[PDB]
Amino acid sequence: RERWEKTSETFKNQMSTIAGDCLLSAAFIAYAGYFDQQMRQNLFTTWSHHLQQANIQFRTDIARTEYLSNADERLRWQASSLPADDLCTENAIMLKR
Amino acid sequence: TEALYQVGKEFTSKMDLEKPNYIVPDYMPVVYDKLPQPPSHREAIVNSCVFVHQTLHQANARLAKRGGRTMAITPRHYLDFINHYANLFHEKRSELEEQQMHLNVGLRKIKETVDQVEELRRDLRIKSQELEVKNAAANDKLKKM
Amino acid sequence: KEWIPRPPEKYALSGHRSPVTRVIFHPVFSVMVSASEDATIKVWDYETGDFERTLKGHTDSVQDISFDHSGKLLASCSADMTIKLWDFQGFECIRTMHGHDHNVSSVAIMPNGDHIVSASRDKTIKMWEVQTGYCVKTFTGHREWVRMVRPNQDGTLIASCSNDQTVRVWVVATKECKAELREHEHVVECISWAPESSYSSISEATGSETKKSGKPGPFLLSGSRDKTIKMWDVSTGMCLMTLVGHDNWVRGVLFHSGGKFILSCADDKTLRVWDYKNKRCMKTLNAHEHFVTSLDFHKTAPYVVTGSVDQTVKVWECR
Repeated sequence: RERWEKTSETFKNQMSTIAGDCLLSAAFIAYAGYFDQQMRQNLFTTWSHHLQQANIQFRTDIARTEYLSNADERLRWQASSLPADDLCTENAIMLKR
Repeated sequence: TEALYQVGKEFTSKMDLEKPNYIVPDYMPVVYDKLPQPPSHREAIVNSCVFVHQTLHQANARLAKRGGRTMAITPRHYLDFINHYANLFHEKRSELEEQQMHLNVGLRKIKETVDQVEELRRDLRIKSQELEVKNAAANDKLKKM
Repeated sequence: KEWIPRPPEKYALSGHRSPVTRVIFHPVFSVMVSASEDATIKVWDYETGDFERTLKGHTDSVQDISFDHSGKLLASCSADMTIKLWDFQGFECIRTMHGHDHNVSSVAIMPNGDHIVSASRDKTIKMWEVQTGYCVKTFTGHREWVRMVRPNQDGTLIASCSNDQTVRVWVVATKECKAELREHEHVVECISWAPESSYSSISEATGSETKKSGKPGPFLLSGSRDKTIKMWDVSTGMCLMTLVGHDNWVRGVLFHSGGKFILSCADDKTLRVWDYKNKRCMKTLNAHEHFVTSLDFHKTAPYVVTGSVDQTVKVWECR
């Protein structure tokens, strides 16, 4: 009941950052596929700064891989000999969405 | 840039993208030159979407200057970006409502549980009070002997 | 027209997992919409009684829903402290509207088709913009939970009922309680106004005298938990007749499309059709095995829809 109450009170805050979080996630899936990890971060960083300068709320604490997939999918992917790498995790996400 | 903005406005009209308490920054990173001077939250979102598309063009030019292999950036990429934006927004919002619905019901069951627990306290004392008078009357009558 | 529900039913739709809170008729399409307490809005085809789709965007129990004049937009209010606007073409939530603290009770769209009103436990009524979503003005003066709120037929006059035993009529331009009515024995729950088809029928049914303009004045009706239905004059503020005979609390009241009879629902597990003209028709119809929550009357079709606590929505023929 303590955990549920804590998540319930923060529900309003979570709904506020959906537009910002989805915009970053959508761009990563559509655009950052071809580039390496060095510039996938650079493209993400530039987009994040623009959102900050535009006063658009977005969650800077959660990872994109965590946001776009659940643990069950990640566990199932690891069962399919997917390397346990962030870039490999991102690639699997783009192969699904 | 105008073509990208109009595509963003038309495709994202279905999504909410409305913040009544939106605060306009003093230095708005204006990408679309015809954006209204006091832009709304929806207009700001589309402006960011256009900026994202133009970011890739700068990124690809950086590789070409460095001599790396580049891939063409086409409007189909922009269409994929807005398609993903529409799908992700609906998915993330829908899950949040379903999750909060289940949590709201769960807390409601808990607060009804504690209420019935308090009801058992009143039931217990009534049972205890009835027991005390029952044995006291039983002892008194059994002693009329 | 002498449309009257009959004891035989046509369809008993039961798809909700939680008690149904309100039922409405689509203005143009053959669509019947029901709102329940499971945060889901279900859409039915009353002609054939087939479940069509559900709108599960809400978080907590949905309280009241309303359409517009064109039947294009659906406004919803729930206990999640928000007002949701639905686009009926594609059936998606297009604008979520916040504020108006605590459980929101009722919501309605004025025939202007541009502004929305709402009522909640916070003892106030808020007026919104459908286009933008910003509450320009707020109505204050109710000292308790405002239950049910309806506008007029031209978006100028608004009546609100509350637990404070007062039914206050508000004005769009002046934002003042033109008429305050504090005379009900117990809590007022449901209110509805009078269409133009019934203004003439009131004059000789009550003996009311026409004013200098000759127009009988706006009319009000309020249903309360005191098992009494009382119809009121907005222009003056005095009673004309009190309808008594409900066994339990009344929950929904509205006028017949022909403006001749009275149809109402109450917690007496039965629907009562009453005549105010001569007190001749006192038809009592058993509707549900449990408490009956709300009802509606189709503008032209001879159909009536009732919602109840038993997770079942029923449609009756009119004859």
